Amino acid sequence: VSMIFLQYGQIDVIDGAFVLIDKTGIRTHIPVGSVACIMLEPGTRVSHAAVRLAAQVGTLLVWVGEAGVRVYASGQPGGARSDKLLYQAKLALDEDLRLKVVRKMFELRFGEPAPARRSVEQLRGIEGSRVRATYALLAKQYGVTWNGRRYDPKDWEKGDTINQCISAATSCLYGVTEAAILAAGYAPAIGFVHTGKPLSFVYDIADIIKFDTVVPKAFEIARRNPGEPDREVRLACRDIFRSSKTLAKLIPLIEDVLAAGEIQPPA
Amino acid sequence: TWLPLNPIPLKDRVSMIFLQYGQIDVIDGAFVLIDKTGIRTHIPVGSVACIMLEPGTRVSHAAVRLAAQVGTLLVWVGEAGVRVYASGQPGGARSDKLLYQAKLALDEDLRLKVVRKMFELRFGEPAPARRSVEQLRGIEGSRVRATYALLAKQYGVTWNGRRYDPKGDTINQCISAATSCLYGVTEAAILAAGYAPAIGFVHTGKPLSFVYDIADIIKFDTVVPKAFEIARRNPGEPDREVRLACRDIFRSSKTLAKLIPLIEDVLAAGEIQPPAPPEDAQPVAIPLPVSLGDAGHRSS
Amino acid sequence: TWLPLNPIPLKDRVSMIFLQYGQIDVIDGAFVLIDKTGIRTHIPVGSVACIMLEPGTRVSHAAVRLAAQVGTLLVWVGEAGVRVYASGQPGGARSDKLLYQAKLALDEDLRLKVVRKMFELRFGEPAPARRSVEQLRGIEGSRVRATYALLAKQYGVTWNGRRYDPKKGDTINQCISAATSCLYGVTEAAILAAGYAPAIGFVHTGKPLSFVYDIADIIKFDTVVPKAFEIARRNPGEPDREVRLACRDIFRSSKTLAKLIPLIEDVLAAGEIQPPAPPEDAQPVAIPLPVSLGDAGHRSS
Amino acid sequence: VSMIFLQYGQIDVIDGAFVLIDKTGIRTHIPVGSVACIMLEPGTRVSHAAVRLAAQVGTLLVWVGEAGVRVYASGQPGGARSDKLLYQAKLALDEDLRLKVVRKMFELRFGEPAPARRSVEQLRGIEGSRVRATYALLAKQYGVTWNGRRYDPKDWEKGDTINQCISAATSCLYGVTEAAILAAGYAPAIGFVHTGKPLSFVYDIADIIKFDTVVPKAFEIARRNPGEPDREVRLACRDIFRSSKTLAKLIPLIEDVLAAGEIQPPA
Amino acid sequence: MSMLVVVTENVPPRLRGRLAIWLLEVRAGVYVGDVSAKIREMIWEQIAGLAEEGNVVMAWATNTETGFEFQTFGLNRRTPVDLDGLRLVSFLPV
Amino acid sequence: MSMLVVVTENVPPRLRGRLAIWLLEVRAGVYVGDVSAKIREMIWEQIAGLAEEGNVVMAWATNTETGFEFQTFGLNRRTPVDLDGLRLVSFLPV
DNA sequence: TTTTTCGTAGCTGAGGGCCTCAGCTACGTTTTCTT
DNA sequence: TTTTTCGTAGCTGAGGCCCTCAGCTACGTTTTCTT
Ligand SMILES: [Mg+2]
Ligand SMILES: [Mg+2]
Repeated sequence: VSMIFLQYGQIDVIDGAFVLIDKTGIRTHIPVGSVACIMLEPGTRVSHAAVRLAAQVGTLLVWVGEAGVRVYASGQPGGARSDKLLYQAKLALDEDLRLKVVRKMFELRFGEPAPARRSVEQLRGIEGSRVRATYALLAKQYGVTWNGRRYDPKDWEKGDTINQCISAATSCLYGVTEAAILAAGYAPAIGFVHTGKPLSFVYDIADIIKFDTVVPKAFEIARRNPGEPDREVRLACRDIFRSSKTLAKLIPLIEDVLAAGEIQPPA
Repeated sequence: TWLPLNPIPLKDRVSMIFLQYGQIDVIDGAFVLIDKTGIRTHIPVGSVACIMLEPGTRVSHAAVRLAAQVGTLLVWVGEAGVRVYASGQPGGARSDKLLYQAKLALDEDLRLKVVRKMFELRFGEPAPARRSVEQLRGIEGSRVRATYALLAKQYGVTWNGRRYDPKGDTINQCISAATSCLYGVTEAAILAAGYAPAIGFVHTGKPLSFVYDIADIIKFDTVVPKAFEIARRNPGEPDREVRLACRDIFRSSKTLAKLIPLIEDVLAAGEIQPPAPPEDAQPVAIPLPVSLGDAGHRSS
Repeated sequence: TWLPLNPIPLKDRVSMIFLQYGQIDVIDGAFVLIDKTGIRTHIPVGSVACIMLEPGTRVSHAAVRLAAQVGTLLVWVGEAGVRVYASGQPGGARSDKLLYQAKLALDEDLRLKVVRKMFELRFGEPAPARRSVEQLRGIEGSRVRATYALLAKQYGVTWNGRRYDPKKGDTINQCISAATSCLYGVTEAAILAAGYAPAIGFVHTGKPLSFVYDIADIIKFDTVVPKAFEIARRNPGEPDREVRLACRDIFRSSKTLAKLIPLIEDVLAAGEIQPPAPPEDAQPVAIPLPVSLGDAGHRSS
Repeated sequence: VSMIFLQYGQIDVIDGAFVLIDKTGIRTHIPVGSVACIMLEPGTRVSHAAVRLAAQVGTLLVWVGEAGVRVYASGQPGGARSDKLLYQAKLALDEDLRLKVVRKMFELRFGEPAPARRSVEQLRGIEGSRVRATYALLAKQYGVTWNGRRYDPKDWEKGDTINQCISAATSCLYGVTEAAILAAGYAPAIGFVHTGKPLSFVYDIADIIKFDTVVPKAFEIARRNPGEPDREVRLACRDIFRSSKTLAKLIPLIEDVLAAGEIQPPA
Repeated sequence: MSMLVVVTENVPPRLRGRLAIWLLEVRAGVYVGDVSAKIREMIWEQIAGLAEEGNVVMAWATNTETGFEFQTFGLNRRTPVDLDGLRLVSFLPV
Repeated sequence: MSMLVVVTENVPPRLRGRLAIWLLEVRAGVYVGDVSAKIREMIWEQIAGLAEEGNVVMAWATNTETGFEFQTFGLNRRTPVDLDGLRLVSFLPV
């Protein structure tokens, strides 16, 4: 799923090709055939012609924050492909298919196989234990005073520095994960572990890779103890997303998770 | 220092506005159309269900973001007024709604119940007993040609069929533009109710399948007669007057008010309840904020 | 540089406003209430049918002039809210209206037809055949005491008759007095706006507000007195304010201002006679009356 | 019959008496018993107590211009006495009573009896003649260029100077005549010669005395040719009204005119 | 009868008071009331006749698309603009 | 749905634009629209939350006596005053 | 190959439009009705 | 006895509020979902 991030300039059409234009002239040539998805970062302006071309070749436009740390708008709202959405939905609706998917997700979380066949609620218990344990481990590795995960969903300024950092990091992660889910052509609202939230599926997928990179960075920045912690975490997450191709590697993971249903994928 | 921005119900909104000739920016958190000379024109984006961007417009990142946050659909149209592209919130805000729609669409018998209801609402009577979806679609083809002929003679407009080249005659241009407006507000409504435009019952496998279904239910009740009226009036520039006519017909027949209930009723004919969360599922950690807008739009 | 000021229809107006504690002046052609500390309060005088001046108000010449020009009746009231004095345009603007009223009032048989109509409108049925005006007045006395008793029992208020002191009585009588005062206010306003003389009545006669008494008595028990009883049972410290609010609400709900001029016109119409045409020997109108947006009785331009 | 003009001050009550008060203290004591009518000229302010007293003793308040050259508002609107209004109305309604009244008006206007019983339309003709003759006579006595009575009821400024003067003078006259009619307790709208106007009766009475004083001064001032003619005419009329008791002698005339009906007056 | 709003700018005191005859002034030059059609037109002729060098905008409630309509008198940087029948406000550059 | 008028003074650009989301600005600080009760309450909490040092008055059409009602936020020389249930405007001295 | 480029919010001081008032002067008046 | 006294409109200059913008800096952000 080829994609490009565009920033600081106007997206226009020249000779049937996508073009990014500055005061300095043509900044970036994009052949129409080479991109399935265009991510528009802040400071972009879309010409009508660009949109018309994108429609003609069926290219997804996604208005995002930097590096995709935020998703704000999407072309083709609700998804453009029936078969993808129906694949996801069929997986979510059938008890055994759903169970296969959930077990795969948990296995990806645990490394390799969750226990043979004891229930899901019970797996959620294990995962809770492991998550708290991981918080403690990172807390000791980076040397940060840790009194548990605590935050007020209504007042951002009450928890300690490390909790602000964690929250901001996970926020950015939810950004790129939503981006990837949209690029794959699925609905963020339809999840398997999480349900009943606009980004349940995002939470499902994000929790799989949450602790490899960005939460550790939350801890690192937490110990560095800067003037503006949350902002440093956001920028750091942006940098990590750009350097380590997070969005690019998120999509195979998603497709794998769903593939575990042992039902065949579309085109 | 800051207060969240949320969508308002679709019924409370003006149907649509067409914007052309200018760059669309954000100033002090407001949607603004600026032309070559510097003339600003503020557009109450939250009070509008659908914004139509004509050729020669250039939309800033901030503007698109803003339009999504208040749940206003942006629709890029070419001229002859045809819908080209659309932008809005990434998707439905409620899992159960989408799973409801998908479950209805995937099961043939349920699908059939929904289609039968669509037929009843569209034509004014029950579809004949024992018919598949393709046979119902056949019946719909017949009746549709009958309706085109009838309108063609009532308004007295020469009718040689539905024809267009990606140009057509005046009645076809008018039909194309009017239908475009209808697809605009209908897509808006479908997204606001929290459903996917791509998952349809009569039309399928197309990016706007459900839009086609729902729109076809009220199309000849609403926008096409007005297209014929204007066609007979024979204007230089059909599209603007088609816009005015469509706005008037939408307000008079209270279309925006009835679109979400219409959708909900259509789906309700499946005789099934939107699926409850699995008991094995992880409970919602942070409760959804109560919203003044429609169920499908995101809030806070 | 200058444009005339004219009255607007009574139906389009707020019924009444009570003003107290201050001097009433004109500033830039607007009606204004100023208190001891300098606080100004503009009163949309044209948008009001009746302005009530309580004790402690002092009205400038310009203010009275202005109130007359927009056809707003000024009504000076004492405490317990009783009407004391009134000011407005010098009189009806139409000769034929006044002559119509007078011709109706002077002829016994026409007068009797008008009174009979009043009776029908007031009680909900035809008066008995062949009754004189004083006999109808007797019937009305009886029915009125019956109505006071009925309201007294519905609202559960002790009723020992209609009694008042000239500077008192029980709460219910104070309330009745204030409410009735409001009704007489808007009714005098209506009578003047329709173009008739408040002094020329049919049931009540020889009194400065005879016609006001007639018309008001037609709807009094339909409107202001029940509300007087309601407030009476509520037992407030100072009834008059609560009575004002209650009367405004009842006037608004039962569309009193909208129905007062038609009521009057209908009452008089029962005489089955047309307003007299100008004599053919009369001098023709040299300068045509300006078309008005207001009611027929008020002067224009 | 008695009346007083009050100006420049506040009307209050002291010791049960009407009082006119300025900065210098009590300016005018008015015993309550001595006035039937109070004329409030510009610059007056009425205390509530004054109004209350006026109601108690049944005194008519009339808001007027200076010397009564304008009438603006009246207490007791519509008239306070039934018998007066009914007297006037009965006179106006009965063909022959009206006829006697009109005939008296014309005789007072011509100065001694109108012809045997020439009809009313014929009298209107004869007097039209007399009025034109009077305009001409005054025009030669005061030596003013006269091209007839001409004016535009919609544009005050297109007539000649003398027509403006005549109009302003008659305007003031209509003022005091209305004042007198109100003081007598009658309706200005119900006239005998003139009908269908708010001030028909005012025109009836005013036309009787119009030419004795104020129209000649309109001509005098016209010949003086001042910067502001209409204003000089208004002021001159004010002075004439104040000095010559015009309002006071207007009332017996009115009562006489009506008395000509040979029907009995009230109290 | 429907809701009426009159907004005046740089208008003579004569018109300010004249509007105060029928309408309630809630801020400087901002008047609110409730009037019938005919009275609204008379008020408009008052404005057109007395505004002089000033400029005024008047908006009133209707049962039309947007729920209200508005019209102006005199020059202002903010001037009405037509978009396929929807009347909005254009803000002109200096 | 009923007609709405919002008049702001010395209010931050944040609130100016925020109001411009739903209402039409016909003069500086003067916004006109047509909204339901609930939306009106929401706009009011936006005003109460964003007006800061400024002051705002909001009037809307009703089925009451005068045809409309109004309420304020912050201090202004023109302030509402009650006369037996009729709400008028008092103009305070300097 | 060393390519900082676009759109928008916050801040502050300059310019200016217009509301508000104190202080002074002039005024009692926006008419005509037998043209 | 020589008692110019009151209420309101027009005018102008002073004071002050606040809208509007140019010009500068800083920014890509209003988050948390196995607490
Ligand atoms: Mg079809
Ligand atoms: Mg009685």
